[PDB]
Order: sequence, then structure tokens, then C-alpha cells
Amino acid sequence: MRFDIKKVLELAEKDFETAWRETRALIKDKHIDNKYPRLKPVYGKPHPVMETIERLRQAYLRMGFEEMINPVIVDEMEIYKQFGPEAMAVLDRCFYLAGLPRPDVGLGNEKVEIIKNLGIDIDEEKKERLREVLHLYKKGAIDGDDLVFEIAKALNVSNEMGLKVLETAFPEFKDLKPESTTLTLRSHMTSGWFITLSSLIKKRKLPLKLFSIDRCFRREQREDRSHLMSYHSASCVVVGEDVSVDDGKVVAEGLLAQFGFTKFKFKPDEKKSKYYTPETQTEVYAYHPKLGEWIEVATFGVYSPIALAKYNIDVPVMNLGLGVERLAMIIYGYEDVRAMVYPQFYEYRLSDRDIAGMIRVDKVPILDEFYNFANELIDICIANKDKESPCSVEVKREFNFNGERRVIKVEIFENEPNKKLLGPSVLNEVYVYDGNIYGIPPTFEGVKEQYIPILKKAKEEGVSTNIRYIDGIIYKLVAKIEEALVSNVDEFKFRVPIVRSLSDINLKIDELALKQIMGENKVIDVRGPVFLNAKVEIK
Amino acid sequence: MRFDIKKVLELAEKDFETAWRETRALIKDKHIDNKYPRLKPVYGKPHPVMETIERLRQAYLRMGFEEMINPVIVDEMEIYKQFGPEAMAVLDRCFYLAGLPRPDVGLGNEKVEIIKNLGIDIDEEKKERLREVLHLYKKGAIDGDDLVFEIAKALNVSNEMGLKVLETAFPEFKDLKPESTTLTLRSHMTSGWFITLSSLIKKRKLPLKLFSIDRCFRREQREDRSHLMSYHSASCVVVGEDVSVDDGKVVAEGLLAQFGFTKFKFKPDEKKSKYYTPETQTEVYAYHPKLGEWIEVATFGVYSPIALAKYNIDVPVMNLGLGVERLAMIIYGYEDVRAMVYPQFYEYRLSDRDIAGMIRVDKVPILDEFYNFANELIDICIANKDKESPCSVEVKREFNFNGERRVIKVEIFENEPNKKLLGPSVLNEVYVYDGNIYGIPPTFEGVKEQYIPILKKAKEEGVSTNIRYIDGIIYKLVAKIEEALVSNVDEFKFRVPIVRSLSDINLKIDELALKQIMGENKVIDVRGPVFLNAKVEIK
Amino acid sequence: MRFDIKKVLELAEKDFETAWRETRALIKDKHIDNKYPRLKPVYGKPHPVMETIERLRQAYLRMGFEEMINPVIVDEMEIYKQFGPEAMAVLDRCFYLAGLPRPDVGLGNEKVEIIKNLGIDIDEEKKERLREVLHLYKKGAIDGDDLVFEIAKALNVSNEMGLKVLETAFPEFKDLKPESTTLTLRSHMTSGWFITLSSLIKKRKLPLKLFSIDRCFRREQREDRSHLMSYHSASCVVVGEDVSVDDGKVVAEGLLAQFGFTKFKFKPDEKKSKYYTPETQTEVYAYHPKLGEWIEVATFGVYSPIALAKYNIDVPVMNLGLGVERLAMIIYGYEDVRAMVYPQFYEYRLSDRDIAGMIRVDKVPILDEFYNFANELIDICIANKDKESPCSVEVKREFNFNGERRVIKVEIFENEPNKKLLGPSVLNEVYVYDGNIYGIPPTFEGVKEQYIPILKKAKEEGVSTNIRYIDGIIYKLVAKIEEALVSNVDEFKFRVPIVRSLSDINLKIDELALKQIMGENKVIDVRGPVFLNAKVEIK
Ligand SMILES: Nc1ncnc2c1ncn2[C@@H]1O[C@H](COP(=O)(O)OP(=O)(O)OP(=O)(O)O)[C@@H](O)[C@H]1O
Ligand SMILES: Nc1ncnc2c1ncn2[C@@H]1O[C@H](COP(=O)(O)OP(=O)(O)OP(=O)(O)O)[C@@H](O)[C@H]1O
Ligand SMILES: Nc1ncnc2c1ncn2[C@@H]1O[C@H](COP(=O)(O)OP(=O)(O)OP(=O)(O)O)[C@@H](O)[C@H]1O
Repeated sequence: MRFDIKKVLELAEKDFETAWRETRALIKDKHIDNKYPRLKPVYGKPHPVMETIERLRQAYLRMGFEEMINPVIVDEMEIYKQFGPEAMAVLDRCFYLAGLPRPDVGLGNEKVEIIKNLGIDIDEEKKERLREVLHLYKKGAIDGDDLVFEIAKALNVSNEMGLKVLETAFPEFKDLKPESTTLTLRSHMTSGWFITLSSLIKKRKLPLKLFSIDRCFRREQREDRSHLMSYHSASCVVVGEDVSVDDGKVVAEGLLAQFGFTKFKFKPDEKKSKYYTPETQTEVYAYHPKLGEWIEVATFGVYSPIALAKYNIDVPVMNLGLGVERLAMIIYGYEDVRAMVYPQFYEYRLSDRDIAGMIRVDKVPILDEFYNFANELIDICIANKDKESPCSVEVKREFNFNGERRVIKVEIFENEPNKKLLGPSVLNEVYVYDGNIYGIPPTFEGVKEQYIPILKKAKEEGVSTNIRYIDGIIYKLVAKIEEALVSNVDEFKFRVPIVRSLSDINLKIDELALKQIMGENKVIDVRGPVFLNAKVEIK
Repeated sequence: MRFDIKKVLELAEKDFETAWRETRALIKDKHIDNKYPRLKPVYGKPHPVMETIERLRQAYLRMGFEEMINPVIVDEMEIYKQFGPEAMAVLDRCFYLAGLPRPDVGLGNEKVEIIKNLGIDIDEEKKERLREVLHLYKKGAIDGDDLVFEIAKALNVSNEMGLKVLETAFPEFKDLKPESTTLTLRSHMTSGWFITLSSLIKKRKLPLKLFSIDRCFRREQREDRSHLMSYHSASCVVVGEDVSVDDGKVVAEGLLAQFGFTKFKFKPDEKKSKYYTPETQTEVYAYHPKLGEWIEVATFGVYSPIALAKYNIDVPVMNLGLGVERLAMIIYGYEDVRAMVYPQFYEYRLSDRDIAGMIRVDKVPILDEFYNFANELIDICIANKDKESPCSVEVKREFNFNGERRVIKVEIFENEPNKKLLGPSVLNEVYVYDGNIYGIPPTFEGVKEQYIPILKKAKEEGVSTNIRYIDGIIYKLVAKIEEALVSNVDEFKFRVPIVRSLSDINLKIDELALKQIMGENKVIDVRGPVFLNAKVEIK
Repeated sequence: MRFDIKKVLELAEKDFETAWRETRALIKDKHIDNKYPRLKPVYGKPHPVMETIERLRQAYLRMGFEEMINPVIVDEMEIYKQFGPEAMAVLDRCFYLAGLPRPDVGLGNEKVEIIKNLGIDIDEEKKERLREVLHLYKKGAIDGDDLVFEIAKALNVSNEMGLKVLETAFPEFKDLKPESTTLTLRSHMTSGWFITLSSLIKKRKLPLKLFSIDRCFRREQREDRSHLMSYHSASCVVVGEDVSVDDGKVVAEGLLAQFGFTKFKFKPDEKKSKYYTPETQTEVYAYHPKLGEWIEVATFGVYSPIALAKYNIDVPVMNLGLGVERLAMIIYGYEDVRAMVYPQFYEYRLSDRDIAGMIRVDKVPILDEFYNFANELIDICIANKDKESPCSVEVKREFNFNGERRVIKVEIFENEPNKKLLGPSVLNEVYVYDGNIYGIPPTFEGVKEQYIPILKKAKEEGVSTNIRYIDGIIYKLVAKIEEALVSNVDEFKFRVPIVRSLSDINLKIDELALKQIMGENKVIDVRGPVFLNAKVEIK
């Protein structure tokens, strides 16, 4: 359990130094299962696009901007107001919203028969209750969520039978086709900004500095290295009598400065979109190092007095919109938005450490007694690994299991002469380097010489499992002692000659790590002569 | 400018205390324009829904959850996979995505004539360049953004003439009607979670704890006190062999605990939506104090082995989705999501302080010389406000304007006997309380007695402008001296008898504050006898 | 073992509804150990003072202020520079810094003797090596950290014996007494601001807005509800040719506004500390609702031209310092800073939920087989609890343990007439309410009527363990079957007459929760007649 405070204090007062040294034994090492690097840290991991969104919220807030949420869904005529006649072309880029009608369907008599053939007992009453539920669904008074519930309730059947009725008796529901409206999703924040400002200016003291960082949707040819069907705009508007394009320049500098950028460039936007005053629509470029090229991070301009007029705004307004995903690409060094935004549809490679922590000890003794017995036994072997043969090393110990004592005589030996007790590889340690697994000896005596610079490099740069051959071997041995005791076996022999695989030293690897090791076509080279012979007797 | 370090140090070393007291004069008070409360703080203001989103990101991250972004747009068949046959009803709630076709239109000859009648010179070459631009637009190779540019480029005309051509020659663009697809917007995070997990499970080590806080869209009957067409889901999934509904209970407790909630309640969801294992769909309620009632903050459950199977997932998965806007309503005490999310479409009331800072001094002298002259003059009047009449107070001072000196004799007097120099109201101070503006005297001597408890309360609880009648009056007087000097006027009289309005003491109020003061039907009661007579001579 | 995707898809495709209902069995319930509320959420918990510090950094950053770190340690003469002669009094509140000298000690034969008697073999060489280590320590070239190491290294002894030599041969090290210096810890940020500003003004463009939120130290008579020896100042300075107190007023308003405060008060500071221009030192008050009284959150003023002059600053400077702990007290509703700041030295009460999650099931079967057997058995009893006596319920089941079959006949009975199989309390459920534990029946027939409103209240407001008597009872029974099999026992009887304690239904409570249950003088009332007789035979 825990340790004796009194005994520790007394031992320490007799002689502090001995006590400090000796008292280390009161601190147990962890179960082999849970030693580093098999012990992994757990922490929450943010998404780059969303951390960039928060950092942008704060870059705007720290410039005095007031945070807003604008309408997402806007009528097409809003886009005609802002873009003018150009909207008959620009509206190609916007998603229209469409939706299913309600079905007008009735009950009886063929349907009544279907429902009866389902095993349902229907009154006239039940038939009317359901006739009403269907009416209400036609008239829009019941949600789709709720229709299985209401049917079930109507006929007094199970929920699932409600669904059964729905799909069996009324399959014409499947013939509903979505019909489009005049409503669209905003393709940039502006489509909302006008609506928000039109209502807001008259109520507020100018100048206004507003911002919103929120989703926008474009209907594009395809998705790109730098384009998605849905993106995030880090948009703002500055409203005031004296506003000009320079305000956009200053907002772009202030946003980018806070992210570390010292160099960006402005460049006229050939499009000259009509919601912007002529010759004010400006592109902002920042440098993407991994791509080598300059990338468009933002766009700004001053709204056209014509659009502003159509929204009852009589004062100039500067707009700036920065694409969150672009900035994020630069920040985190991604070269493909699709792979940055949705990394789940791509691959998750395991590092040397990841793999080193997926290498586990197979059989280990379950009982504390024998686990410690194992550790001690390991240290014993490591102490006599060089005994000159013929050798033997006995360990007799008594274990008490309630009433009965059993005495375990584990003996590990070497009959044949001119040998040593254990062999050149018993202390080999399993490393992982560059996707490879190597069981490496502490010194390269007798190692083939092409191999040595590789193993030296893995031993230097790679990640260790901190498991030696001897460790897994002995845990296997003592686990076999436990196994023996519950199996009514009094004697057995156990031997590890030349080690050829992970299995041979009682280790295994998580299948996910194997799949990669193979897939990347790398090696698991665990090998060595480890001639360990043991006999155990259980009296 | 700035002050003399040497002179200050010397004055201080002669006698520290006198020096510390006297040296206060080296610190100028601010221009009356910029004194508190006319001086307002400026800081960025977060939006409650977005601060709640960040706090939720961190509540999830602090539980070890991994942040994700899921597809927003999903095919309808995804919903059939998750919801089963019920999707023929549930899909009513989802928005379908629709979009405009490209137009197939050609050039010539009537269009060629329109273009010519526009003032454009068209070659055969220009005609072919544009015929190609229109082809490419048909074939989807030119964006809507870019079409005015390309037309303009084709015909070598101005940008705007490009647009002119577009809308005049090809108005059939306006006849494009949006045609619907099979693509929908997700109505809750699950519709994305399945897609994400289906691809992600095989690549990753279980258990997984994922989360995303992102927009969802529902097609509802109407928007409510608690329902919007677009909302934010604070969703998560826990994936593992041993996952059960209890995981949802623990996620809901852990999310709500971090926000301060000590009391929430669970309740079965009658819907029993089919993407959830039977009898696991659970509602989470938390208490909204301003509304008095319990409100639904979240929903969770365990996905159905049938849906999981249709996505190649063979291990149970718990889903929880919390509505950000609901939680926000509880947190910030709003009772109407529409008013919380989009407060720009509602009203912005001005506090007592807001109004007190929108009360400005009208005329003030522009020249430093005369501004200080004014301040001194004010203090002079405040010193002789009780001189027994007949009174007079002269102030002769010489001002130098490059070459020429002028000597200003400002005299403020009181001819008639049994009076005092100034009158009972000269030190009245303008306060704002409960939407009202009151000019209040320092003591209630002679004040009508119904009024006294009101004015006492305004003076106690209200916000002061820190402007007294005498202040605005004298700034007006000296401003008139300046005015005089540039107007070639050597003499004038200036008098303030009984004060009746803000104007009478040289103040005015920002129109936005007036509009409210009137709208709320409150008063501006600035009144008092302040009999100040002055003559000024400029020699 | 996960579930069969193919079998599921096929079952679902035969009949979706049956399959949806039936596949619930593929979602295994959690081990009783890990069911809610024993399953707790785990998340990181911020400290109120530090969370307030961060929110304050952001309130300052959002006003355009530039964040700084100022010297913490400052010479006393700095304080004389700022405070003038008043510093001969003010310096009482400041901590002086002191430190102990290096010892001058030599070796020589009396010590050499001690070291030998310690068991250490000392050469002349070792003696000289250690003589140098002691020299270098006198001359300041060895850190205290490092001295035990160096000593050991010198004598070629263990680390611990290096320490032994140190404490045994040179115990005069203990006679070192701390000598004070002229260095002090800052008692407010100002003591650093001057230093910082003195260096910074010449290098920068005015106006400057700086802020720092960092520790300050005071020597107070004692610590208060509102005073600690060390506190955090959220300080700032505004530097510019035109600053006055009004800048302090807007900074205080802007700081407090962002925290939700609409209400604060200014009040002259009687002290008129000499580092502030006369009559500018201002106190800021905010309302602490729980304390009922107004509390001092901040102080501001304009530095004295004398102090600024002694630092070569020729331009006015407004300083404001808000005490973080005060603001935190208001925000989180603490009434005692010492208890808010250092809550570990105070008490941690367990909520009802906390205690309900510390009630554990004692004995539960280890083998999956018998665990499920147990659940099945529970449901069987719950199904036959009302069988009229004489009753019996047999459950014969055969279990396979590698080679051998064993057949377990569990028989649950009631021989005596006029009774039922189980008894009125068998389905009682354990609740926690207001610090009490109650085992409560689903219905109140036969309950003494004094008790009923209490138990009704606990059942409504309290927190359930979601464990019924029958649950723990049967888990105990089957656990005993397991014990039997391992113990070579083929028959036993098992009976639960009247329930009197938690132990009687195989439950126990965590020691920490009991300590409180007792300390707070509350009850653990679980009792009921639950007459369950069972016989078990193992063939
Ligand atoms: N599909 C998209 N994905 C991500 N970000 C986008 C997308 N479309 C536009 N943006 C962002 O919005 C801003 C304005 O878009 P704009 O159309 O002006 O330039 P573009 O990159 O040529 O886009 P398009 O392909 O629509 O012409 C850009 O700075 C970019 O940051
Ligand atoms: N229109 C909406 N606006 C805001 N939040 C919503 C909206 N619809 C659903 N939510 C959130 O998603 C969760 C699940 O919605 P669910 O449909 O299960 O319940 P509901 O409130 O009855 O919605 P509905 O009206 O669609 O039936 C709720 O906790 C709520 O937080
Ligand atoms: N010991 C302290 N603990 C916590 N905060 C303090 C302490 N001393 C001062 N503060 C903070 O610093 C500001 C200035 O302190 P000041 O000494 O002017 O007032 P005070 O509360 O009377 O302090 P004291 O009584 O220690 O002189 C206060 O607003 C308070 O917020």
C-alpha cells in the first residue's frame, strides 16, 4: 500500500544520508505495461483553422472592432441590390436554397389494408387519429422529426411500427422532389453586411468598426489546393464620413502584423466587382514559404455609393475580407486546403515514438508476488550473464497461497563448456528508427560491419522501447510459472535459443503499427543469440 | 510644450513640499471637449454567441477531445443511410442545395447591332473574342466574378461597358432559374460525423474523442424565441468498444460544470430518431433563470449499429450535441435567440452615461490664450458670485498677435441694487438621470418642493456632465471675444438673464440622444436665474 | 469483440424496424463499476485569480495597451526618488531583500579527522581538491545547488556522502545569518514603471499606453479578508503631452465595463501619496453583492512632475492600478481573499453528486460469463418478485471452463406461506440528498408517515446511485458462485433477510465521503425487508 511515515522519519533521523539513499525502494517503478514510452500523454488538440479563427477574433478585437453575426441566408434580390446588373452573372457562384414540399396524402382503403396486413388493429378511431396526423403534416404543423412519433401515437403502436407504417403505407413520400426558392447562401460577408448596416447605422454613433468571422459558400468549378465549397471569411466594415481605401490598407496591415507578417503586398483586383466603388477593390498578398509563391489572403474595398444608397446608407464604408483558410495554410505550412481542413480523409502517419509505444510485452505475471519475482530474476540473470560455463544459477523461493505453501525452484543454467551463462544478445534493447524496428546490442562486438553504421544511427537518433530481450524473456518465464500453478504442473523446462522475431522475446506490436511498417516497406529486425536454458520445479 | 526638468528639480530641492504642491500647475487639465464623461473608452466588444463558442472549444479541449471539422454539405443519401426509411420524413427539415445553369447563348446579328448601338466598335475579331468568352462561360470555364472582365477584355472596352454589354445584349441571363440537386446542408453534426468516422476509424487508435463546434441548418416552420434557420452545434463523438449512454451523461456534466452549472436534468427523447440505438436518445435540460423555465441545451445518444454498419463502423459511438445559442441564452440572460444573435435588428438604448457624454459645449475659444483667459474668468466669476450689488468686476489684459497688441477689457457687472453679482443658479451642474437631463443647483434653497426629492435623487444616482452653467456661459463669452477680433468689432455687450434651455448656457446635445429622450418621452429641464451682464471693450 | 457488420446489414435489410429495435442488444451496457454517476467527468480547472488575470490582459489588450514586464526588485533609493521624503515612512511597507554570506572555512586536521572517521579515505590529493571546492564556494564560484556534488566529486565519494561530509565536518554553515541589502521588492507597479519609462520614453513615439499584470508585495500588519502579503496589480501607464486624470477615469471604466460592471464610483484618496500630483490620486469602487458593501478595486493618478523629473521624464503620465484579487472577489463572490486565493488550506465539501459517485458495489463477478449471468438473474428476480408463496424459481445453466463443464443450479425461493417471493423493499434505490444517504422504495405504502415527505423530497431533489437493493444483492450472490468454483464448494445457501446497512446490500462508501457524512452529522439510512432466500448447487 503506502509507506510508514513513522519508520521513514526514524530511519532518516538515525542517519539522513543512508536513509535518503535506501528510501528509494519505497518508490515502486511502474508496471512494465505503463512505463515510458508505452505511457502516452493525453491532451486536447485544436484544429488549425479554428485556432486561426480565434486568433483572428482577437486580432480584430484588439483593434477596437465590435464583433457581429450577420445573416447567412439572403434573398437573391439582395445580391441584385449590391452587385447591380452584374448579379445576373455573379449569382452563378451562389448556392440557392431548395426544399421538399409537404405531401398531400390520404387514408383508405388500400392503405388501411396495408396497415392491417402489418399486424395492426385499426379502429375507426385510430383511422381518424392518423388521418388527422397526416392532415397536420400536410398543413405544416408537424415536424419531420416528429412524424414517426405522431403516427405511432395515433395508432397506439410501437415507435418502430410507426415508421413501418410510414414507409410501407405511404411510400409516395419518396417521390417528393425539392423545389427551389429565391433564397441563397451568402458567398461572402458583404451580402450580410449591407443588410446589417442598413438597419444599424441609424441607431448608432459613427464611426463604426464591425467584424465577423463566419462561414461563406461559393459554387465553384471544383475544389482546389486553395478553394473550397465552404470557407471562413474574417470580415469587417469600417463606417464613417471620412473612410477611404487607406482604412482597408491599415486593417490588412494590423491583422497581418499580429500574426507575425512583416511583408505583404497590395494589388488591384481586375474584377472591379460592382459592389465596390471603381478602382478601390484591392487584393492583399502574403508569402507562403512551403509553396514558394505569394498567395491571396484578403480582399478589400469601399462600397459603391449606389449600393449604399439602395440600402439607405449615405456614408462611405470600407469592407475587408480575409480568407481564414488561406492565412491558416501559410501559418501551419499546409499546401492544400482540403488536406488541412479535413485531415481525416487523408493519412495519419505514426512517428518513431508512436510505434515505440505500440510495442507491448505479451505475457506478464498477474500476481504481484511473481511480478516482483520476475524483476529480481531479471537482475539476477543480468548479474550472471558472464558466468563461465558450465554454469548454473539457482533461485529457490517459497510462496504462500492462503493455507498452502509452495516452493518454486527456478534454475537457469548452461551445461556445455567454453560458453557463458547467457550469450551475446541478452541485453539487446529494442529501438525504433525511421519507421524501422531494430533490436540492438549495447556494443557492436561481433556485429557484421555493413550493419554497424545503421544500428549506431538508430541507437543514436531513434526512440527506445526501454525493453531488453532479457526483460520479455523472463516475464514470459515467470508468467509460465503462474500458468503452471493454476494448471497443476510441477515441472517444466523453458528455453530461448536464438532470437528471430519479436515473438521470440515475448513482445508484440499493435496491428496498426504493423500495417504501416509493412505498407512503408520497412523492417522489423529483432535477432540475436541468447541461449537461456531454465528448469523450474514446483514442490 | 513640456516642462523644465532643471527648474522643477531646483524648485523641489529648495523646498520639496511647496514644490510638490505648486508643481501641480505643470499638469494641464484637458480641453473641455475631452474631459470625462465626454471622454469615452474604446475597446473591442465580443459577441455572446461567439464567446460561448470559444468557451465551449476550451471546455471540450480540457476534457481531452480532439477538434475536427466535418463536411457541411452532404448528399441526401447520407441521410437515408443514417436515418433509414425515416429520412423520407426527416429530409423535410433539411435545406436542399440548388443552383443556376450556365446559359447557352450566341452572338449575332441582333446582338451585334445592340452592341454597336451602345457606341462600341466591333471588328470581326472582337466579335470572335466575345463569341469565345460566351462559349467558355457556357462550358463552365469562366467564373461569374470574372465575366464582366472577360467581356470587357474581349471587346477592348471599359469594365463598366463590359457590364453594359452583358445586361443590354444578353438579358436572357435573367431568365435562368435555379435547379435543385441531391446535395443538402447538414441539419445536425451527425450527418458529417458518420462520414468523418467512416474514413477515420480504420486509420486511428481507439478510443477516439472528437468534437466540432460549427454551423447547422434546419428548415423550420418559423423562427422562435429558441429556434433559428441556422444554429451552432457543439458536437462530439466518443468512439470505443465499451462506449455507452453514460459517456453522454458524463460529457454533458463536464461541459455544463465548466460553465458554472451545478444542476441539469436528463429526459428521454420521445422522437427516438432512427440514427440512435433504441432508448438511448436523451435530452439534457438546464435552468434559464430569466425565463423561469427549464430549457433544452443538448441531446445525446448512441448511434445505431445499423447506421454504423452502413458506414463500415463496427464499434459503438456516443454522440452529443449542445446548441450553442441555447446555452448562450442561459448564460447572458437573453430570452429570445433572434435578439441575442442579431442585435443589430433591434434597439440600442443609451444609458445615463451615454447621454451625459453626448452633451457638448457649443462655442469655445480656439486660441490657447483665450481658452485659458476663459478659465480664469470663470474662476473669477465663481469668486465674486456673491458680491453685493451694485457690483462690477473688471479684467483688463493685453494680448499680443505678432506685431500688434490689443487690450481686452472684459467687465462683468450688476447695476441694480439689492442683488448680488450673479444669481442663484450660476453654479448649477448638468446631470443625467433615468433618461432625463436636469440642470441642478448645489443646494435646494428656494427650490419648489415637489421638485426637491426628484432633483436630490438625480443628483445622487444620475451621471454628471461636470459642466456648470457658468462654464458654458463664459466659454461662449470669450469665444465671442475671438469672434470680435476677427470681425473688426471693438465693443459689445453680452448677457444671460434667465436660463431656459440647453442652448442658453451654450450647450447642445447629440441628435441621437435627443431622438431617444423624446422617444422615451422624458425631459430636458435646464432652468435657473443666472443674471450675468458683461461688456467688453477691445482697444 | 466488436459486432458483425454483414449480419447486421442483412438483418436490417430483411426488416428495418425489427432490426433497429433488436440491434440494441449489440450495444453492451457498461460494467456496473463504470455506470453513471460513478463515472465522473475529468477536465482541467482554472483558478479564479489567474482566470481573472487573463481576462484582464485581454481587457487591456483590447484597449490598445502594450504589455510589459517591469523590474520586480528595486533599490530603496528608487522609492525615495518617487515618494520623496515620504519614503522614510512608506518604505516600512516594503520588504527588504536579504541573503546569507558565503562561509570562510578551511580544512585542517580536526576536520580531516572527522572525514576519516566517516569511513572516507582521504589522500593529500583529495584533501587539496576539497580545499579548492571550499575556496571556490567562499569566492562565490559554486552555487549552493552544486556544492554537495562538488564535494563528492572532490573526495571521490557518493553524492549522499558528499552531503554527509558537508553537514558533519562543516556544520558552521548553519551559523550563517542573513545580511540585509538596500534592495526591496516593489509594493506596487509604479516602482517599476518609472524605471521602465525612464529608459523607454526617449526611444519611442508618444503617446504610450503600457500595461503589466504582475506580483507586488506589501508588509501589512496582518492579512485581511481583503489584504495579502503578496497581490497582483493590473497596472498601466498612459504617457503623453495631454494626459490628465480623465485618462484614468476612462481606463477604469473600460476595464470594468468589459467585466460587466455598469456601476462604479470615484473617491479622493486621503493619502495624497507624493508620487502623485496633488489632488489627482483617485480611488475606484465597485459593488460586491455578497458582502453588501462597496469595495476598492483600483487606484489611479498622475505622477508628480518632481518624480518624473528625477527620472528624466518631461511629460505627464497617468497611472492606474487595479487589484486583481479584489476584482476576483467580486466576480466569483468570495468574501475572503485568503480563502479564494489559497483554497487548499480550507475545506472541500462533497456535493450530493460527489457522494453518490463514491458509493461502490463491493463484490461483483470477475468472469464475463457470470457477470451476465448475474444481470439475467437480477431481471428474473425483478420479474418474479410477486409470485405468491410457496414459490421457487430455478435457473440451471452450464458453464464451460476449457475441458470441463459445470452445471450451476441457482434456485431462489420462499417456502413459508402467505408471502411473496421477494418482499416490499427489494427494488429500493439508493439516493443521496442534502448530505444524506437514503435507500428509498418506489412507492410509499407501509412507510411511516413522518418519513414520507422527506423520502419524497430526496427522491425528487436528490441524486441517485442508480443502484437498487436487488442489484448489489445478486452481484454478491453470483460473486459467491465464482468464489465457490475456485474454492471446491458444490453447494451453499445465501440469504438476505432484512436490510440494515449498506453492507447488507453489498455496497460500500468511500472513506472520504463517510468522514463528511459523519462530520456533518447526517444519516445513512438504508433498510427494508427484502427476504431473499437462495440455494446454489454446482454439479
Ligand atoms: N473557395 C474559397 N475557399 C477559400 N477561400 C476563398 C474561396 N473563395 C474566396 N475565398 C477568400 O475570399 C477572398 C475573395 O475571393 P475572390 O473571389 O475575390 O478571389 P479568388 O481567390 O480568385 O476567388 P474566386 O475563385 O471565387 O475568383 C479571397 O481572399 C479568399 O481569401
Ligand atoms: N432551430 C434551432 N436553433 C437553435 N438550436 C437548435 C435548433 N434546432 C435544434 N437545435 C439544437 O439542437 C439540439 C437537437 O434538436 P432537436 O430537434 O432534437 O430538439 P427541438 O428543440 O425540439 O428541435 P426541433 O424544433 O427541430 O424539433 C437541441 O438541443 C438544440 O440545442
Ligand atoms: N495587501 C493587498 N492585497 C491585495 N490587494 C491590494 C493590497 N494592497 C493594495 N492592493 C490593491 O492596490 C490598490 C492600491 O492600494 P492602497 O494601499 O492605495 O489602498 P488600501 O486598500 O488602503 O491598501 P493599504 O491599506 O495596504 O495601504 C488597491 O486598489 C488594491 O486593489
